[PDB]
Amino acid sequence: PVTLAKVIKVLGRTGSRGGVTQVRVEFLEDASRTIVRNVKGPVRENDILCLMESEREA
Amino acid sequence: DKAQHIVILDQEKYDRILKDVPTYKYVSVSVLVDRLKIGGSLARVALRQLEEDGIITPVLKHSKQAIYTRAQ
Amino acid sequence: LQVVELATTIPLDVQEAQREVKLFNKWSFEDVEVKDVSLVDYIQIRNPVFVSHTAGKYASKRFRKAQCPIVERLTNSLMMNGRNNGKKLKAVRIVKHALEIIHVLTEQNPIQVVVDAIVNSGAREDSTRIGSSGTVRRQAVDVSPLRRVNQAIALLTIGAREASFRNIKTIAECLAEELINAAKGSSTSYAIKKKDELERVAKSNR
Amino acid sequence: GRVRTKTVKRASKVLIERFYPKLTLDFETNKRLTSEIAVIQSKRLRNKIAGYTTHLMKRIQKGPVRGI
Amino acid sequence: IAIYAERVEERGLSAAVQAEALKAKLLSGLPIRRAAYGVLRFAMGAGAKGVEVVISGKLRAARAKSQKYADGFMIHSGQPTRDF
Amino acid sequence: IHKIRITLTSTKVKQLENVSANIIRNAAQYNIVKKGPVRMPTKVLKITTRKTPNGEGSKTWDAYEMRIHKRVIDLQAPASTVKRITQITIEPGVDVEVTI
Amino acid sequence: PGVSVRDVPAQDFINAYAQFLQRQGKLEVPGYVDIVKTSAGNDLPPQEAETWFYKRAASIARHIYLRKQVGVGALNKLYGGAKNRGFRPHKHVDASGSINRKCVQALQKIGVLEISPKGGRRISENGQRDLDRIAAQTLEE
Amino acid sequence: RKKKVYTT
Amino acid sequence: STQSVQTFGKKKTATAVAHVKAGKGLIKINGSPITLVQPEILRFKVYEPLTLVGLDKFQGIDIRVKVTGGGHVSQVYAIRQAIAKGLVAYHQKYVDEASKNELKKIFASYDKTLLVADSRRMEPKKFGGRGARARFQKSY
Amino acid sequence: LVVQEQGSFQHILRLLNTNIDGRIKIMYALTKIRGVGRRYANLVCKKADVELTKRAGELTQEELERIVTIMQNPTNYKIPAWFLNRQKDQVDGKDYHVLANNLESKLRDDLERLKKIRSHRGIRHFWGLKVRGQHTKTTSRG
RNA sequence: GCGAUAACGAACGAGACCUUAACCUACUAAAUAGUGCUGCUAGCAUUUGCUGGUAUAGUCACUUCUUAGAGGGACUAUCGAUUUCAAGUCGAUGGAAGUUUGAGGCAAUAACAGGUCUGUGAUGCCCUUAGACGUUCUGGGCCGCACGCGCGCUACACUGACGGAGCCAGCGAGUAUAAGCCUUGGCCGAGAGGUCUGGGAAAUCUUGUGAAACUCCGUCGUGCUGGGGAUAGAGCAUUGUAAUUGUUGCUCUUCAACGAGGAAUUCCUAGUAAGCGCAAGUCAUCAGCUUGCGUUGAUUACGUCCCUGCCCUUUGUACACACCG
Ligand SMILES: [Mg+2]
Ligand SMILES: [Mg+2]
Ligand SMILES: [Mg+2]
Ligand SMILES: [Mg+2]
Ligand SMILES: [Mg+2]
Ligand SMILES: [Mg+2]
Ligand SMILES: [Mg+2]
Ligand SMILES: [Mg+2]
Ligand SMILES: [Mg+2]
Ligand SMILES: [Mg+2]
Ligand SMILES: [Mg+2]
Repeated sequence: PVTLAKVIKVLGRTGSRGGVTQVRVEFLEDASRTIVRNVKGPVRENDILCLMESEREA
Repeated sequence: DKAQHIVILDQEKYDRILKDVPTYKYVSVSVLVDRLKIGGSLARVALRQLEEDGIITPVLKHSKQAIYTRAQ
Repeated sequence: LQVVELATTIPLDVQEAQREVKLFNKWSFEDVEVKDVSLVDYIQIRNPVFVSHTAGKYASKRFRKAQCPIVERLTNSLMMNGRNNGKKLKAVRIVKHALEIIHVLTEQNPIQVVVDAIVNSGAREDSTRIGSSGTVRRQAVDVSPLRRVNQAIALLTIGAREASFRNIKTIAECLAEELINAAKGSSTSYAIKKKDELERVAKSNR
Repeated sequence: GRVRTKTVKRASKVLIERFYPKLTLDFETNKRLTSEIAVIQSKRLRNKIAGYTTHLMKRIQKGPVRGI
Repeated sequence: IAIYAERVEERGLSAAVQAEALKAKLLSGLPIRRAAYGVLRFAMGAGAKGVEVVISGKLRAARAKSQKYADGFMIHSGQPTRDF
Repeated sequence: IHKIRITLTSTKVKQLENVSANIIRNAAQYNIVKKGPVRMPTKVLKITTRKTPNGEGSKTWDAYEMRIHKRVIDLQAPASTVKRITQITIEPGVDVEVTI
Repeated sequence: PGVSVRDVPAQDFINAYAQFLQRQGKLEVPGYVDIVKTSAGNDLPPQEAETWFYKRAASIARHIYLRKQVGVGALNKLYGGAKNRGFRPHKHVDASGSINRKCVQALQKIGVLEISPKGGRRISENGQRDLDRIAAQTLEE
Repeated sequence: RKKKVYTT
Repeated sequence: STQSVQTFGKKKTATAVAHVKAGKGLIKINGSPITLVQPEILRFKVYEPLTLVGLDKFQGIDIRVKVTGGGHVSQVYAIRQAIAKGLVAYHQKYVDEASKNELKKIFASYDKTLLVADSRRMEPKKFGGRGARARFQKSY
Repeated sequence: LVVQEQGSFQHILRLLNTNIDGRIKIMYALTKIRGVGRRYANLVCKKADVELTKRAGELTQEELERIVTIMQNPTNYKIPAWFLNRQKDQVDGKDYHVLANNLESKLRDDLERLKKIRSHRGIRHFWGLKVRGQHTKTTSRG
């Protein structure tokens, strides 16, 4: 029960050391439920990183 | 240390080789050492003889790695 | 398919190579496909090569690493721990033997097994530290597709290095065992133990 | 970075204020023209001035600029 | 070997001559202000773009000090300092 | 006829190339066959010292250089012609050596 | 096509010319071959005691074939390697002069080489004939 | 730093 | 004279000068056949410019390269670059441009270093450290 | 070719009053013998016609006695003088090669022979310091 | 820098500048660079070919590579995005080069009781100046060893050790009647080395500096083992007036800790780090050191103020020798 989420906007660097980035994800199926979530590695727009749990903001 | 790998080939070990090596998917020096408990030098001589005896087919030849397979 | 007769004789295998470019003239990229959508754009197998020994120029821009061939990235990550820096020819020889061992064992495309072990070995959620100047704090965060791949490559070679350290089993067949086992998802393998412990902590931090 | 300096910003807008009819949208032509208009001590500085005059022309062609 | 002696043309632009004149004035007991400003004004009268005189040492005091007497425009960094 | 080698050496390239061109021109308009000039590889005389006169401070080093440029030109001409070419084109900076 | 020595891999060409020179038998082997080390940087004598001199002569012959009037000092530099200095870093040390000079003198009196003008040793009129011959009986397999 | 004393 | 084009390929310091004359499919490195280029594991690096476009292009041409400087790998890359550029320059000068543009298209679409020499060179070492960027370990 | 044997192997060998492991190659078993290094053992084996491809237990008694003969009388079997351990002996001036039990005896006799004359090298040997002129600033911590 | 603006217009510093690296089949030539032809000449198949040698007269040609001077080339160029559509930034495309194109040199306003009078026939003052604190000769010391600390080199191995075999650089330096420079080749010698000749005041000779990692085939087989070669014994030579408290080199023997290293802490963004050697400096000899050079050649960010240092604004001050107040 993994969920896939397309990124549409890189918000900005967060975290204490700036090593984690806020990004705005959009689900591939059911193109709604847009969420703000944090991601560790380097991110451009159009990265399909998958989410283990969806019902949580950041 | 704790290794105590056999380096001298007796007749019981000799026939153990000829009875066990044929039932192998992939034979080489390290697989033979790991599971047949023979030494590395004896493994190298065993491979060089087993090819003359026809049990093992050499897929690829190299000094640091000898990849062989069953001939059956 | 025709054999072209030259004054300088050209071997048969390389004459079969005009039809197709194959890694070490033995393994074909045609039948290889990533069984996961999220790493397709970051594991580069569309451009075939003969030998994994290529040039650099892939350490300049940000996501240029995703365009480097996955096998060349594996042999690059292999050459680690000081005494091996710069020994690319040794790394390529070991990898070349490793593919043969992965082919003779369990009987499938070896580069399919490398790709499967890499897609199956990168952890999807990692627990980053958020300590505020000394205090212990951990938060579970996601991992970008690029980092999932390059952590997969880091863990497979680290596990092969440690399994072949002070062991009669050679590095080429420790890499072969590590790649096949991680390809089949066995928890016995390194980089599956590490991935499980990481994703377990991430489950215990969100 | 490539942030142009004042020695190139003001020299380019002096070029714009003085020889607009002879300029063009081509870098090679602007570069040769400023080689016959100004006495520039170095080729690299000559290229910087011509590259900014070309940039200013593209901006005037996109609309009216303030201060020129 | 043959030696010829030529008078320096631009007295204000030759720092060696100006330095020798300053040395002969400081060694003649002349005040610091008058000696430094005599070459500041001699250089500008000759037409120099710039001039800087620095005198460092101890003068009737146990503690040592340095005094700068600048004038006009002076450049400091890069090749033109090696040229001009 | 006389086979003459002329070696031109100097520290500065502007005067060396001026003398070289002036001599080639005078060996050109006079119909004297010539071979050269051959631009020899320039020599970089490098000395790397420590900046500090004492041994205190950060370890910083100066690296001075003195480039020497060499050209050799081969002429087939009588000695009177060659000597008067040298005296027409005598220059303080550039040194000249003439060898038969 | 005309097969030459340069047209065959070195490793099995040297193993074949060494084998031919051993079975032919006219090359004279000096009496110290069971005692000496190849280089002062080496620590042990060659493990193949009976045939190493023949193999070395085959290598010397092919190397001179592919090059021009190489001396014995150049062969010592060629076959020299890194010495095992204890704690100081490694260094290049030349091979034995006697071993190289004896190999080349024995081959010179068996007829494959000769003293070249302006130093060195050229390959003989028959040295080319029989090296190219060994190459022909080298590449049929 | 030291005072030279003679013996002979 | 005859159909001759002369080119060169370069890597860090290695430079290989290629002479392409009209003849049979002869391809030599310093007078030696390509079947024995060392190191062995990189022999397909110099085999790449030939089998990629197809060896039939070399029926009518003979190539003799002279590679000096650099190291073993830098020399391999210099030879393969000199070969690819020599073949292209021969097609451009003595054959129709359709073949020259096809070769240049396939070569560039496959690997950039085949025709354009890589401009990367070694950075000088600077004092205060044992390397270009590395510095001596600091102690407090 | 691979050959087999039964009952001829001797698991533990005893050479020069030293127990020698029988499954070691002959050259390195003699290298186990103190005073006999790899360089010396390769040559005594080639002078004794003992092919190096045999293990210590593989070796027969006739060869073993021929080896102890070579070790005890080296110069008589064309082993060059410059190759020996103890050349120009102090008392009788002849070339010797001391072995397992003789080695520590004559090393001792050299230490006492030096200390009796009370040389500086003997003094530093007595003190337990580096004796070859070595710096003792950073290594005499044992 | 854009922009906001009681400011406008300027100067230093930054940037420009200079050196170096990457491109030029576009000029100018090159027997101290290279090539193709041509003489003469060798080997193998005999196919006319493939590899060589030779040519300071074949009294040839040329400058692609080599050298260096005159130039050209890049200015974020073109096209998409974001941005006050501004300064800019990110992607592509073209390009040799698109991180200030890469790397450095120079480098402001003041200042420090920072370091050197042990560099100066640079210096004021103090001390000594004939039994000298001057200079020279002989011998010893700077190396001395219960200890604490820093910069490093070898290692703990099989991605490895030996044994054969393969076999590629760049930056430079080099002498004369000296007081001894770089040294090829031939011949002896296990080695180190010895002897006889030749080239070079130097793109010519040392030198293709045939360097090491590196590659191939063998021995070893996870063992403090053939890893490691300390600690030492005996012996042979080299430099030097002189080697003892072992200059260094070579032979045999001796076979130590070390089985990847705690708290802490250093360097590092692309031909970079890391290995790997080579040259120059000191230099009669000695390099585990620096200054450079090239060989093999990566992992990972391309972000932040979490630690540390520094900078700016507001604010308080009984500080101005400025909180070491
Ligand atoms: Mg500046
Ligand atoms: Mg070598
Ligand atoms: Mg070797
Ligand atoms: Mg380095
Ligand atoms: Mg006696
Ligand atoms: Mg810069
Ligand atoms: Mg002083
Ligand atoms: Mg230090
Ligand atoms: Mg080796
Ligand atoms: Mg020092
Ligand atoms: Mg205030």
